[PDB]
Amino acid sequence: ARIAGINIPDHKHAVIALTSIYGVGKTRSKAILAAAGIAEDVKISELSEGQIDTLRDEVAKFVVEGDLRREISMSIKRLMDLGCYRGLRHRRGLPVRGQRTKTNARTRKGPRKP
Amino acid sequence: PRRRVIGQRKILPDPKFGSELLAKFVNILMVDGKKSTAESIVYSALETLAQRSGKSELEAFEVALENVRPTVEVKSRRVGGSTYQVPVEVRPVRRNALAMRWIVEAARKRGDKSMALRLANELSDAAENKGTAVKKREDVHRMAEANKAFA
Amino acid sequence: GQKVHPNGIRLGIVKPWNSTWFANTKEFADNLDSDFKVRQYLTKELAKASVSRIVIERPAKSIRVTIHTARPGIVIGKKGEDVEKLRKVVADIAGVPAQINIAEVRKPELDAKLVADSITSQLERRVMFRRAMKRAVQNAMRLGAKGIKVEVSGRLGGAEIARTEWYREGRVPLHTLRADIDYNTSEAHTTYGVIGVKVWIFKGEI
Amino acid sequence: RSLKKGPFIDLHLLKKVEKAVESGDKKPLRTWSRRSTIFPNMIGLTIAVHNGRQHVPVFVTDEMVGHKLGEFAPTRTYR
Amino acid sequence: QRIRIRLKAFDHRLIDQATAEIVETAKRTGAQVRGPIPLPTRKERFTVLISPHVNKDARDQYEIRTHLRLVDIVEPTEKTVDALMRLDLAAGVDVQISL
Amino acid sequence: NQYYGTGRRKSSAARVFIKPGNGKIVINQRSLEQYFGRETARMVVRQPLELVDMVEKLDLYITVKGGGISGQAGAIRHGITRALMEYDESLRSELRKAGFVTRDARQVERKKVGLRKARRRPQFSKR
Amino acid sequence: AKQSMKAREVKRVALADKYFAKRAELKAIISDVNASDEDRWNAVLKLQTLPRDSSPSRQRNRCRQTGRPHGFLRKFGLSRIKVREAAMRGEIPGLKKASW
RNA sequence: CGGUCCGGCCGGGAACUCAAAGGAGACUGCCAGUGAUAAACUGGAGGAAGGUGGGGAUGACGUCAAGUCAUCAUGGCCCUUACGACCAGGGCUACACACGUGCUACAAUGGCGCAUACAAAGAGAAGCGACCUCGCGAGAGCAAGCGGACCUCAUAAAGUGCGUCGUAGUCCGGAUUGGAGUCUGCAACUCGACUCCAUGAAGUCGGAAUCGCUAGUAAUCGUGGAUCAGAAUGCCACGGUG
Ligand SMILES: [Mg+2]
Ligand SMILES: [Mg+2]
Ligand SMILES: [Mg+2]
Ligand SMILES: [Mg+2]
Ligand SMILES: [Mg+2]
Ligand SMILES: [Mg+2]
Ligand SMILES: [Mg+2]
Ligand SMILES: [Mg+2]
Repeated sequence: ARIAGINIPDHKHAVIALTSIYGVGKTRSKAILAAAGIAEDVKISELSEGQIDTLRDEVAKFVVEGDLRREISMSIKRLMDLGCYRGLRHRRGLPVRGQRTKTNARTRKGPRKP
Repeated sequence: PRRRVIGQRKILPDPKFGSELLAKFVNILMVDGKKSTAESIVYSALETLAQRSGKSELEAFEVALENVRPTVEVKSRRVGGSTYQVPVEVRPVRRNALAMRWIVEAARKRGDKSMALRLANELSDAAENKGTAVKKREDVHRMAEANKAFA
Repeated sequence: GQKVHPNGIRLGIVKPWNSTWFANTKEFADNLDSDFKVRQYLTKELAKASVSRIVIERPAKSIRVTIHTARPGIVIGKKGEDVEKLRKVVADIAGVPAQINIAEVRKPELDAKLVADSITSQLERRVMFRRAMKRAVQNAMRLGAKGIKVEVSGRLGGAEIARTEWYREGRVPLHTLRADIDYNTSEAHTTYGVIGVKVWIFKGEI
Repeated sequence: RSLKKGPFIDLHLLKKVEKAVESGDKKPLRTWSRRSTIFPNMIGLTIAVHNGRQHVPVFVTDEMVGHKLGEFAPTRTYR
Repeated sequence: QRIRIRLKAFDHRLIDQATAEIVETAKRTGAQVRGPIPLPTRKERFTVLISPHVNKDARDQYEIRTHLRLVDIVEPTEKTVDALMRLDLAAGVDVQISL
Repeated sequence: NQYYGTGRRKSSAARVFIKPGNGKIVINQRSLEQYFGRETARMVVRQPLELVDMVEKLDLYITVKGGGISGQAGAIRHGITRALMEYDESLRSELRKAGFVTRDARQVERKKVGLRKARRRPQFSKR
Repeated sequence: AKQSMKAREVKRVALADKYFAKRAELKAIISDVNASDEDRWNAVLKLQTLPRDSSPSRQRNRCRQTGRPHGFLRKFGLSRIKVREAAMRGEIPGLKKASW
């Protein structure tokens, strides 16, 4: 197989197979198989090219992979050039959503160094 | 247990075969007080063990048990600043209790797909005496035969 | 260590409440503030009147204050002269109609709050604490107390280092719930600070 | 962030946005209101927003619409 | 029809002493008397910190017991209704009358 | 008239009615197997019917309220044995030995202030 | 608490009834009825002109004697310290030391 | 038992569960052994309970000039057109790090989906708010009952039955961030909770060292409450399995 953004889906069940794209989680994957009329409990084996392109046409509606990644990064840059709080924190590699930094903030800061 | 000389709690026998030794065995595997999912795994491992070793489910447990049942163990006692391992003869009740304990501990350390598989393959290894549990009875014996002078 | 309040622990066992009324969550708080407000007024006014206890019951939309006093003649006055002036403002503080009843304190040398207020008043008169304590214990014992314990705390006699001195005579079984342990506090506001009086009077078992 | 049912603004601030449109752009608009959402009728003005001690003059832009005036005024000095 | 009297009191020995006064007066002035029915007591518990500052484990646990009694009188006789209305009950007992 | 026995264990309380003939079990308008999803809990109600014989000798109408699986089951177990002595009163001696006559007074311990659970104390720090 | 802090609560009650009980409550439900007025209302705007202390959520439950803004119990309207003080003197009806 | 819309639902029944007031019972009392014929201990009978039956409340004289002048009270000292008082905005939520207490994990004794059995104890009129309708949802509109063994919060989860994944940084695990929203509240930017969609960090069981618990205990699984406009992984409390 090969769908929307260069990626080659594994020989795992249809729903978990599609989640491999950057822009489709558990919900879009349950709806894309519902809008194309394909089962969720079936592997890539038996799924012919006529069934693959109809799922490619279904996912093309919502911005996925590289087209989505630049949009995510654009909003981040927009905030940064505006001079906002939300921006000044993406620029300082610190948690934006208001979390505590006095301790436990290792995901945004990265690993510690004395 | 400084002044208080208490006895031991007499537990209810097994719901299937009526074995007190198995009733102890289920409780030893039992985690988070989930006795249901505990006896489920003990029976599923007994079903896959007796079949793959020639029936006799009560005897298929007993065979693997004699190879893990120890005779002597060490008691860490401080006398003059130094710690001395003294060899002491184990009691029949503790003999069984210790055996059953290592069987479970070794099965948990295994890399199989399920606990019904982990328990069965460890009971198989102990019946032929070539698992992690028989080695845990061996390390206890090398320690006891070494410190034999302080008996 | 720390001791449990002798009255609080005996509430329901051998000791009664000072507020017997019933109310739902809606007006329980408002009643308690009204109760504290009325008791505050009465202790202030009847200061030299020897009040020992003040019971508040609320029959329907009314208040019934039972003033326990060893000097009822001064509380009542010249034919209800002093009762009427008190009742009039108890009704103003409470908001509902008022009815004041006076209970007589026969033997005041056997009342905790009274013995305590006496010692407190004596210290404020610059009398020696050891004399006040001994007089309190002696009077109580000869009048029929099975036991008595009196404790005075802090800067005793204007001292720089605070002490907690206590005198005791008889039996004082603080652990027997069955025992009639009358206990009360009083504070002597002196020239050199606060002196806390604590009195325990054992009256007998059951 | 908030309920869709009408975005929020201060009346002492909204009256100052109007007084600057008709009479022409003046010096920095001294305002304390940090809680107000920016409207399109503000773009091009100099609103001096408080931080705690001083008034941060921020020139209004079209991308600033929808966000609060308190995002462009730093509160905690960290050096 | 039927007169429903709901008794609420913080003291238990007070509620059934005032319940006996309702029951006896009603059956003496000839009326059909159902109960005294002992309804479940509501136990409002309170936990407070005993120390003025710090000492989180140092606590006092209190309870307010709200005792309940139900007395159902079937016959609303004029000899009964009037006798019960001119009954002097304890001030610490709440009496709810349901028609 | 029916034979009654009251049995309870933990927060579960059970009422047991004994009538001779057949070997039926009706627990809260349901079958013995329909109610309990555990065979261990099924064998404990079968326990009083081993020392004292019954295959299809006597029926039982049973209702149990409160608690859980083994609790409900344990309560019934006490009820049957109490209803069995109501019928004979000579079956006492055989029922004592088995240990079903005794009400299991083992109730869950209340949570205590300071502590995390009934006995579990929080983790101690020296420094 | 401070005398000024106690007075600040008096003002917060005095205004809580005057406005946000009989007047601000009307313009709040209006600022929720979708059926009538969708843009030209000024209800949300004129809510700001009303004094701030008039809000019910701007008041802090305080001990009715001391003024303590913490450890409050609604049932008695007092902080945990003064509750215990009155409780022990039997000044709180039906309240005694529990054990179960 | 009489009648069935098969729902204690309606006449009825006061038996039983249960509710809550009074009372009985357990005292080494009996028997046997050990023991200075004593105290006591061990074992057994009877008994629902046996050796203070289980749990709580109850904390002696005192020790640490231990903790609290910021609950309150108060000697002394200090400010008194200011150390007082009003208001807006900000901060207590900062973040190179170190320590303490927790939560969730690292998975197949497990994740997910569907079906389904069984609690206890609580809270409620400026309140709990059903049923019905709209929305994927958080919710919203409409609108009963209930100051409550009646009504509501409210479907207990573990468990069990069936199917799936098949030892993989994974259908484990859920952090962080983007977009869009909901509710409360004058007002959620700093700094709320929750929802939807998307993102899928670290971590495959933790070094030296160290903590709790002796039975309905530990371990685990839900439930409720106080505070509270809103804001629990904390605290207080409840039963299930064990
Ligand atoms: Mg993804
Ligand atoms: Mg003051
Ligand atoms: Mg508040
Ligand atoms: Mg009783
Ligand atoms: Mg004692
Ligand atoms: Mg000091
Ligand atoms: Mg997941
Ligand atoms: Mg112990």
